[PDB]
Amino acid sequence: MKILVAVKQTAALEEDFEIRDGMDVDEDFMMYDLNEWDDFSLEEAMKIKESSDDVEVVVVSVGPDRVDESLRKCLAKGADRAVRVWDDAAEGSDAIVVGRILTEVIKKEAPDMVFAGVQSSDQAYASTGISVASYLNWPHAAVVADLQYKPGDNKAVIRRELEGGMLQEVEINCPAVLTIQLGINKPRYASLRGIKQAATKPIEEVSLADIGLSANDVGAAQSMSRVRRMYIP
Amino acid sequence: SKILVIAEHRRNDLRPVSLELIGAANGLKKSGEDKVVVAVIGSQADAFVPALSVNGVDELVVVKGSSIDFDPDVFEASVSALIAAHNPSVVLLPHSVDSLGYASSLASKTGYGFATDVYIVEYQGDELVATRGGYNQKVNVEVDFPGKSTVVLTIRPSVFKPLEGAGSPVVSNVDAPSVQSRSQNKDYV
Amino acid sequence: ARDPKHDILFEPIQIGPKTLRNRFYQVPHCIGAGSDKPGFQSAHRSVKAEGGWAALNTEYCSINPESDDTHRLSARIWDEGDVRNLKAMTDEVHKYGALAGVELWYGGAHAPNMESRATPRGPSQYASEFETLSYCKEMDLSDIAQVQQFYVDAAKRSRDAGFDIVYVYGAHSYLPLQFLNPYYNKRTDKYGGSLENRARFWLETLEKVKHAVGSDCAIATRFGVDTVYGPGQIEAEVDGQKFVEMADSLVDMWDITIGDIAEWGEDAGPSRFYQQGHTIPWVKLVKQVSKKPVLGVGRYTDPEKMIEIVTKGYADIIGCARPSIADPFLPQKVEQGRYDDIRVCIGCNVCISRWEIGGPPMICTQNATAGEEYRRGWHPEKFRQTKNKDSVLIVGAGPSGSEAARVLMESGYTVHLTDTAEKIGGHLNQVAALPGLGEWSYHRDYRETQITKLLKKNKESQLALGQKPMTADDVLQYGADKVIIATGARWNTDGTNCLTHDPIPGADASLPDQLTPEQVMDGKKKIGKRVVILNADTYFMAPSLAEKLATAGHEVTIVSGVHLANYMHFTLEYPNMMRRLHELHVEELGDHFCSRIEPGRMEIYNIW
Ligand SMILES: *c1c(C)c(C)cc2c1nc1c(=O)[nH]c(=O)nc-1n2C[C@H](O)[C@H](O)[C@H](O)COP(=O)(O)O
Ligand SMILES: Nc1ncnc2c1ncn2[C@@H]1O[C@H](COP(=O)(O)O)[C@@H](O)[C@H]1O
Ligand code: SF4
Repeated sequence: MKILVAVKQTAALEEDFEIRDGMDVDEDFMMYDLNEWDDFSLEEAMKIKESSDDVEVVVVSVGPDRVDESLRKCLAKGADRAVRVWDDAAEGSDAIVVGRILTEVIKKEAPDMVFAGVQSSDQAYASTGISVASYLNWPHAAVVADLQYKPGDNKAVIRRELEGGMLQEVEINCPAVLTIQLGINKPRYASLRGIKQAATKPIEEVSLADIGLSANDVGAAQSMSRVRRMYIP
Repeated sequence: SKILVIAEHRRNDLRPVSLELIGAANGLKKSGEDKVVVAVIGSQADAFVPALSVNGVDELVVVKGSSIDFDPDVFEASVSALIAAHNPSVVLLPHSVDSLGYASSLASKTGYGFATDVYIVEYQGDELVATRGGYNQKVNVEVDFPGKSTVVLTIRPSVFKPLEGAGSPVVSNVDAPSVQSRSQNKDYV
Repeated sequence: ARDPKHDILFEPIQIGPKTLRNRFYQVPHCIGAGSDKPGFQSAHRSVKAEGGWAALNTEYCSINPESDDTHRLSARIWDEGDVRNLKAMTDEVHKYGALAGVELWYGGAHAPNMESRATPRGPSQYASEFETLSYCKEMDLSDIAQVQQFYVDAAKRSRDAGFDIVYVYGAHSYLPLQFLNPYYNKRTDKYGGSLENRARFWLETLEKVKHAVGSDCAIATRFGVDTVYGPGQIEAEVDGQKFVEMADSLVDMWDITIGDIAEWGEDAGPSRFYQQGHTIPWVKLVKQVSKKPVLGVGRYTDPEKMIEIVTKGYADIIGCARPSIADPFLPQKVEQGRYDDIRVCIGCNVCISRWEIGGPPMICTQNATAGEEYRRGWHPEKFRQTKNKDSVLIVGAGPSGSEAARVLMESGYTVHLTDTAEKIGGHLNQVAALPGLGEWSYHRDYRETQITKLLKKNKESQLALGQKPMTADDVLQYGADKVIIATGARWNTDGTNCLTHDPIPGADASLPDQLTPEQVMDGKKKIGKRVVILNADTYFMAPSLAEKLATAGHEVTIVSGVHLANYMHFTLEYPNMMRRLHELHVEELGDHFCSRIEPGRMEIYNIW
């Protein structure tokens, strides 16, 4: 049995960043970290893994050499393996292109549950998980604030956290892509002796060819909008 | 041509942001022959006719599905089903937890233009320009939709000012694709 | 970026023959240094120099052994040994390019003179309402000339010494003010009675001082324009303004305060009864008659509040004391717009506690290098960074362990800070919830703010709140190279005290009618109509709880086996604390300990 959790390394600016071209911000003002939501994901999954007696948690990430940083932090926070899918041509894939790239990892990996966060801390698309769900053709729900799933159920029961705080219960056919919302659990923290032992683990590197894609599949050329400008308002 | 609006309700009630979107849509029409269609979805979605029968609405499409309240499978299907068959230039949705649940899938399958939590929009020529936030909302981020004949938008609520008054929409009915949701609402809490 | 509304703050100003680079001014204040700790004196002001305050001053400075403040320590400028030791500081304020003032003091019968044994002179014979055993001699007219020459003398030696600023210190009810104020001044000759009699002494003195170093040093005075005592002492709208009026041509700068010496708590406002700007209503009134530069403290740490009082023409400059001890760098932080890096003085007045006890050095509750800059050579904003990869576990993120991490991480280490609480601050968190102490939060507030900031800069480093209390197994298996346990202390449960050092039989606060100040403070446990606080603690706990419960309308008796609130006498809090417990009809039984507790009943005894 296997739950795959889709994680992202986001950016956070410093004060006072400057725009670059006028198409982005300068790269020196940037600081990379594990998107905040994903910490709630990874946990839900470790929750499940520890609720039973045998569940691979595996985190996957799309992006460059930096990301490693985050996936290791996942290792330490509980994951069993961590995979990074990249190629330079992936530059600027937008949230739907990410879905697709994830999806093809998701197939090779063939999990029984796919977890995404509800939105990124940086671009707040709030698209990437559901996109993976269309492309996969799985049952989805967005905005999950409670999971009851035991391993190898055909069936789970979630609760959406609606606007203003009112919940809604859902019964969802599994395997299903779910976007996890904040407050869902209390994500652990890594001991040093923990962080130390996750240094020694491999990050598996996955190439576009490994997943039946190509340059012509990805990057902003394929994307669903196009950047016109970025400006401090 | 046409702009599509998908209104949103929950426990018998129409949500405000539905009038906002109608306001937005009208706001962004490029000439006064262009029509706004509005769509409400629900096994009792007709209860809503009165309140969506207001100013700017040129059509109100009622779609009855399985569920009383929001369901993604049903919605998804329902909308691409509205888009297929009115061919709009833009679709608006609220950026609402209901929408997170299927806005994106719609875009994944078709390649329409898509952007969410939009809080500026704007024609420039015939180019559609929507503005987003970047970096936890530290910049503004302008995007466009090259060669996209349909664009899908989720719109930040409590931005676009509504229209006042009544209205005279052609009402029609149509059934939602009899497809079994792979989920089931039980109770609120 | 510097918000440009604060630019106003970096505009020079003219003070007589002298020029202040900017608006940030450290008024005279003690530190436990004087002329006696020339290391400590120099360093601690010179960092504020380097920190970019404009002018720095020595604490109140004695012009003559017949104003000796022992057991307190003041500064002195009696002889050429003093001019040595104080120059250390001037050179040192100089090399960073602000100014050095020195505050010329004689305090008459308020100076007990326990070292110099000499006899103190005043306008009229009295005995200090503060050192109540210490009486003055009435000066005749020859006494008026010899003491005035004193300042002259002392003003000369101040220039040799390298001061750019000299004061005729007339606040906190010392000599010149004692003349002015009818409370003290019972003279019927030409130095007394008429407003221009009263101020002759000072008026004279000012002139003499000008004449003396006037062309090389700006003469400022500090003056206590209202006594906040009302009729019978100085009132700003009575004698205050007028005096300003009669002096104004002499002064290069006013330096304003309100209060006397016996309860200068009113100048140095506790955050427990005063906010920022407190003084202003009486500060203001001075500009409305002065044509000269005017500054006037008031726990001004916020640059917003700072710009208000200038752009509303209530001061010209910014006078600080405490806040400059908290953060010697507060200006260059404001200049650098680094708003979040600013260490906010909490108004706890511990800093005035030491000096007020007579002898020890100042210490400070935000600024732990205060007092520590010469002798330990800790700089408040520079740290030795580590030359290893070493890591630290810290258990508990209260004052102690949170500074622990702040400093370490600033030192470059790799740190994991963990606590069972949900937020940074250990017991400060209730403390700040006690009535009045809401501005003592600031001390975790600053920590929370910097650790957060420090974590983005160390990548391994980690904050973890809401954790399971650590066990020694978690700890040994944690993998820190080093461990700091910072786990706290709790109120005693069992009537264990400083008198007996053993438990009071029938004390235990798992019983229903028996509380600790945690249980009172958590607010859960239920509290009976009649309350008795059994107090062995000389500091704030007791009174404060008393306040709380009274205001919640219980009936309150403090049983005290120690002098209540003694510490408080020393932070300047005590007057307004007592008045306050009166006002809320709080009953005090002193000199009274307890020998057994029973349900609804305790046995108490007089200790004499
Ligand atoms: C000693 C102590 C530590 C305190 C903090 C204040 C103080 C001290 N000694 C003083 C003395 O030598 N002469 C003098 O004129 N003032 C002295 N002060 C008081 C200080 O100058 C301020 O008037 C008050 O602290 C109020 O202002 P603020 O600190 O809120 O800004
Ligand atoms: N490039 C990516 N690789 C793996 N997960 C991603 C990626 N981009 C977005 N996500 C996921 O999408 C979740 C929701 O983010 P979003 O739709 O971008 O706001 C993030 O937690 C991740 O779960
Ligand atoms: S001891 Fe307290 S009041 Fe004094 S300077 Fe320090 S923080 Fe401020």
